[PDB]
Amino acid sequence: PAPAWTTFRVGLFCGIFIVLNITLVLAAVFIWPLIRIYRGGFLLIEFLFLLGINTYGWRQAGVNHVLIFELNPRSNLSHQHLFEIAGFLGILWCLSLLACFFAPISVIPTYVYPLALYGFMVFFLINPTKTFYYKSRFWLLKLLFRVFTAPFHKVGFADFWLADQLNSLSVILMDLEYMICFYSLELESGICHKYTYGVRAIVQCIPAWLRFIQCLRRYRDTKRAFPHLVNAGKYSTTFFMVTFAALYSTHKERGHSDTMVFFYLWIVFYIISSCYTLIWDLKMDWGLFDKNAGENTFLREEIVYPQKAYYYCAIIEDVILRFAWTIQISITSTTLLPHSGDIIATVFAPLEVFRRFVWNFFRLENEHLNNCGEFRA
Amino acid sequence: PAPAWTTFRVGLFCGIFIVLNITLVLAAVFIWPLIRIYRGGFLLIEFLFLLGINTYGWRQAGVNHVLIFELNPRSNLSHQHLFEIAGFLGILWCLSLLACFFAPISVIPTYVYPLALYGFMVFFLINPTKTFYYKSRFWLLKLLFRVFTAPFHKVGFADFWLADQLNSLSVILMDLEYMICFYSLELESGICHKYTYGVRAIVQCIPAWLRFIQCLRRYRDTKRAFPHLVNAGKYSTTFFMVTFAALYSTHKERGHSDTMVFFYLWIVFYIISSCYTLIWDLKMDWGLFDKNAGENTFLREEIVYPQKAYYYCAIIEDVILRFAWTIQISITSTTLLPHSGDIIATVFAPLEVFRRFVWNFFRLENEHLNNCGEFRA
Ligand SMILES: CCCCC/C=C\C/C=C\CCCCCCCC(=O)O[C@H](COC(=O)CCCCCCCCCCCCCCC)COP(=O)([O-])OCC[N+](C)(C)C
Ligand SMILES: CCCCC/C=C\C/C=C\CCCCCCCC(=O)O[C@H](COC(=O)CCCCCCCCCCCCCCC)COP(=O)([O-])OCC[N+](C)(C)C
Ligand SMILES: CC(C)CCC[C@@H](C)[C@H]1CC[C@H]2[C@@H]3CC=C4C[C@@H](O)CC[C@]4(C)[C@H]3CC[C@]12C
Ligand SMILES: CC(C)CCC[C@@H](C)[C@H]1CC[C@H]2[C@@H]3CC=C4C[C@@H](O)CC[C@]4(C)[C@H]3CC[C@]12C
Repeated sequence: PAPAWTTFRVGLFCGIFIVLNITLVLAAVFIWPLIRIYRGGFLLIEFLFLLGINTYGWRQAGVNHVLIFELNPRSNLSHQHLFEIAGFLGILWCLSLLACFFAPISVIPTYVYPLALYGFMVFFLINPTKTFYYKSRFWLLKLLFRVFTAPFHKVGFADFWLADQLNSLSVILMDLEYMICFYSLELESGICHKYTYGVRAIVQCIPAWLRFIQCLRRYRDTKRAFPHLVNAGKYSTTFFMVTFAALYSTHKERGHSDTMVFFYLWIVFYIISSCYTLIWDLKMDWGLFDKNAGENTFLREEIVYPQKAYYYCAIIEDVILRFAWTIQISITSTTLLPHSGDIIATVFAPLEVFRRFVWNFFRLENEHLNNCGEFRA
Repeated sequence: PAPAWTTFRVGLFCGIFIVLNITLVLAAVFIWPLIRIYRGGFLLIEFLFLLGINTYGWRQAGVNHVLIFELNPRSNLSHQHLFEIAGFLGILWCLSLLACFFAPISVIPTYVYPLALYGFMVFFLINPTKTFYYKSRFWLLKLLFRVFTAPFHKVGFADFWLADQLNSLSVILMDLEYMICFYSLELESGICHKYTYGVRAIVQCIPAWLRFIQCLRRYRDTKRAFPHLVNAGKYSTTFFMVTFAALYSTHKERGHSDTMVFFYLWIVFYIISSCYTLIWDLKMDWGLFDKNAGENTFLREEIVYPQKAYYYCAIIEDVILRFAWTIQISITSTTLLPHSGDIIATVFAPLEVFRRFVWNFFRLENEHLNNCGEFRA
């Protein structure tokens, strides 16, 4: 059981966060792209909350997520701790947004509030002192370093899972790159969003690149072509989508008679990527639609979770949100729809986070039931 | 141990209450005497919070408050439950005050909000359904009924303790009387606050009358003059103070050439009442300044609380706040200081509540250590 003080802190943070959200909504209804700046922080807070929910559900369902992630049996971060961290970060995020909205102090400008929020987040993650979740934070930092140096390090379940999360959090990297461009040029006024370039596509594909190189490393280590090269192609579909969209946009800016062929290539490879990722998540990562399953239709014969309706709704939402996520990657990597691109990305990113949350649920359950990832011996 | 959900609710209520207080302060810095209307609710919430703290401290110190109050051992109200109730009531109070400040709904008039808040509080206290700590609420209702009908019922420790709480919460009754007068006449400008009447003075003396009649009944039952008649005189001192203050102000309104005589008599009786109450609290209720104590100076021989500095600070604060409370009674019951009387009473009432909180601490401690109250055989 979590400490009573931990529960009190979680409740206090949740209440303050709720009232801060209400105040922000009231201020909204009653110089900087604040939406893009704060999208990353909001997505991180939502991901932390959904991670706490994932931990609670795994504990309730009996899934041995601790063993899969190779976490210390003696000390395990509770879902309440994740909720507390998410609530505190959300409170700080809301306070920064309110300060931007109202500008309480004339001497203090607006950019310093988001700058301090993100800087405090980074410092808290890498806080040298052993004060607030130091063990878990150091483990997460090691995992992040391993994931980024994917080819050099052997791929474990934790590395692959974190790389998948990054794939679901590419919006943060996109927003950071856009902010860098805005500072470099804007601060034509809208040159950054008016024109798309290759480095933007590279930043979009970075998570997929990490996953693809991890798959190549796993193929080299295990020498099994089917389990790993197919996943590598699944991740390469994303690169093909991104570069084809970028070419289509570039030739839209200046027609070379190849705009239409690039449009067709982008559409076909977008459909291919959506189908590939959806099928991999539905069959390989989840294990559903198993032949052995006779009691549960379209599911696997053993289902740890209580309701099959959970699995069915997960399938439907996974399909819809996979198509939505590929659409969002296309919109964010390249201009495409300029006027509504930012709005589409903002609406879609939380949906992608929720989809990855459900996917984490079901993938961890399947891995507990069967060694789908083959990480274990 | 309190339920985890109870702790989460306590934290959520505390956070919402804190943010609502911040919003109220910011609105204040940026027809109805709202101060008088809401002082009673604020004092009630503060008393509930301090009572929860008292219960926690009694549990920590080993004081058998359950046995002293003759409460059911199996079923008890944890300090966390009191904190939750206080937080919810404070949230409702803050929402009502904010609604009054902003008048969010044009159709709804201002007077509805405080009326709705107080009606909801009363209904919650007298809720017939078996919900929201129904057993404790019924016990409290029975205790209040017995306390008000003091002479007819034999005095127990709980009755005397609740009567003392009422003595420390006479400001609520004073505010209710002032509101009744305001509705009767105002709804001459400021007629009620400009002048004082005998009914106001009588209302000021209601808790003291209850305590005095309880002491008389205890004297009749026990037949011991010293333990009860001395306390009866202690409670008569406040009657004399209030009566002489009212008489002096009445003579000030209509000169009789004896106003100075009444002023001197009121001052003398105020000093008498302050000294009587302070001496009774320090020597009898707390049992300090005992000759038996060899290792403790100015304190009783046996102390359960970890620090004697607590006892010394309690002595000092009681000394100051008894005079402060007598001044508050004199100012509120009468028109002694019409210009600043309301502010003085508003500042002093929380101080009186805090004094009663410390007094509850030490009185329960002394009763557990020694049967000073003589309520046990
Ligand atoms: C694109 C931008 C960045 C995207 C987001 C990046 C990273 C976050 C993603 C995942 C975090 C890990 C979630 C848990 C997964 C394993 C299951 C589990 O629940 O295991 C947890 C692992 O706890 C964790 O790892 C910590 C959870 C996350 C805490 C968040 C820290 C603050 C971050 C601030 C923002 C940072 C970025 C700056 C702002 C831009 C069990 O904890 P333990 O203490 O037993 O850990 C093991 C420790 N031993 C082995 C020594 C005992
Ligand atoms: C102007 C007048 C304002 C209203 C009156 C003032 C104060 C009311 C609050 C508290 C006084 C009683 C404190 C007793 C302490 C004993 C030690 C202990 O803490 O032990 C607790 C006492 O619990 C209580 O009785 C409840 C304490 C109060 C809880 C809050 C209820 C709502 C109050 C709302 C007031 C609304 C007023 C509106 C304006 C008029 C043990 O709990 P149990 O569950 O064993 O209770 C006994 C139940 N058996 C016997 C069946 C086991
Ligand atoms: C609104 C629709 C489209 C979204 C898809 C349905 C959502 C609500 C479903 C998909 C998977 C479901 C989760 C699957 C497993 C668990 C673990 C269990 O111990 C508690 C419920 C919980 C946490 C479920 C909550 C509901 C859930 C998140
Ligand atoms: C006004 C100045 C000079 C003195 C103020 C002293 C106050 C703050 C002192 C007087 C009695 C003290 C309390 C006495 C007993 C306890 C119980 C213990 O388990 C926790 C601390 C607690 C609750 C103390 C907190 C501090 C306290 C309330």
